[PDB]
Amino acid sequence: GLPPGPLENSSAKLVNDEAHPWKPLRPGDIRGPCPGLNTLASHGYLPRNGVATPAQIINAVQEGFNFDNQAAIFLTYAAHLVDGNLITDLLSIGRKTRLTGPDPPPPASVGGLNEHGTFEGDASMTRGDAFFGNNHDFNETLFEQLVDYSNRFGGGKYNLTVAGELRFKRIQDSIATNPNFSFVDFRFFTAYGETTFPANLFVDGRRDDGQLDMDAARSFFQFSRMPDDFFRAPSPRSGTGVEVVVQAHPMQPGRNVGKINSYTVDPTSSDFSTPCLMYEKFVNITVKSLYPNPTVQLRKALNTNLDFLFQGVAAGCTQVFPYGR
Ligand code: HEM
Ligand SMILES: *[C@@H]1O[C@H](CO)[C@@H](O)[C@H](O)[C@H]1NC(C)=O
Ligand SMILES: *[C@@H]1O[C@H](CO)[C@@H](O)[C@H](O)[C@H]1NC(C)=O
Ligand SMILES: *[C@@H]1O[C@H](CO)[C@@H](O)[C@H](O)[C@H]1NC(C)=O
Ligand SMILES: *[C@@H]1O[C@H](CO)[C@@H](O)[C@H](O)[C@H]1NC(C)=O
Ligand SMILES: CCCCCCCCCCCC(=O)O
Ligand SMILES: [Cl-]
Ligand SMILES: [Mg+2]
Repeated sequence: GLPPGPLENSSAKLVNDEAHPWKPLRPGDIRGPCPGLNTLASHGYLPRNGVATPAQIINAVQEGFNFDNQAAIFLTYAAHLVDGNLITDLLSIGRKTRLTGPDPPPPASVGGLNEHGTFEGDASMTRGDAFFGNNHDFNETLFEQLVDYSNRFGGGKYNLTVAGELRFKRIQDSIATNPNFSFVDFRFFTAYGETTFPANLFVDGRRDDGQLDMDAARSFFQFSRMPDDFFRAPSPRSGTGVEVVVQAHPMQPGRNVGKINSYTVDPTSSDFSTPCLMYEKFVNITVKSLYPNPTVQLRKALNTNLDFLFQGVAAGCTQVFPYGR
């Protein structure tokens, strides 16, 4: 189905309402590394089992949180291309599931958002690095570090100053302890934007002050649960203020090279100076690696989802076509 268009009405409104109550997980219900999608599934903005179409995810992030249309399109189709089933049009917001339908041939994993190295990656704020054995569950120690950073840099609240310090701390902990730490291309970009999302989207829209309290923070990050009477943001947004996060501790894209404390800059990586390159490498290297010589139906589905992806790409970039036209 087509990418949904922006909200007709983007006002702050109650999204924790009678039609979208929080429910606990049933057996089979999938939650993953994204507290946003997790919250939308747990309020029934997405199917509660955590398996959804791209169109469902786009409508959910807009309606539930006032995520802006362009960000919603780019992030949803990028995740779907690398983690979703392109024939069934279904994506797991967590673990690999037979509910996404019959798999394509390898090396495509259709591993859901839990799949490491595709969308999900290292130096997450409240989830551990995949090397430490779990890239998706809420982590109490990490969240207590977010609370500590909120006390030290945010006067008890999560804000872009806290994002700046914590983003860097998580990178330096991954450099120190994960010999397989990877911080290049797609992850380098998403890792910065994600640290703004709590300040931009988890703050009650009647305040919209970019100061997230630790009760609300815990309710989203741990329980996938809106605060009682939660109002979504009063206007569409996603990553606004990411510039403050980068400016706090500017980092070059790089990786550990099989050892802790071996962070090596990758000159082949995109950075914030080459945003078009990040899109080109994502489509030409990542997507094409998972589907090197696709069958005619898969090729059609790929081309359709790549067109959709390109709608989410900022103007100034040229569309790349790994399967032709
Ligand atoms: C647009 C569709 C979305 C997709 C496909 C998506 C996907 C993801 C994925 C796969 C991650 C895990 C990356 C990682 O940390 O390793 C992530 C992280 C995150 N997402 Fe989403 N997301 C979406 C929208 C949103 C929205 C609307 C919000 C907030 C309302 C949000 C908030 C977050 C936050 C805070 C994290 C970081 C969690 C952490 O580091 O502990 N995302 N997202
Ligand atoms: C838009 O939504 C707001 C909040 O729910 C509501 O009060 C208002 O009547 C709506 N206005 C339009 C233009 O539909
Ligand atoms: C959570 O994170 C900490 C440190 O980052 C780690 O030591 C721990 O093994 C993780 N998992 C649990 C179950 O706390
Ligand atoms: C975060 O909170 C601290 C303490 O209240 C404040 O000094 C800082 O200006 C805030 N930053 C932002 C971006 O709101
Ligand atoms: C991707 O492939 C296209 C040709 O299909 C090429 O124009 C483009 O420069 C490549 N982008 C990079 C280097 O990833
Ligand atoms: C999922 C993380 C991405 C969220 C926001 C990314 C920031 C927008 C892209 C670059 C911004 C800029 O260079 O002006
Ligand atoms: Cl929008
Ligand atoms: Mg991660």
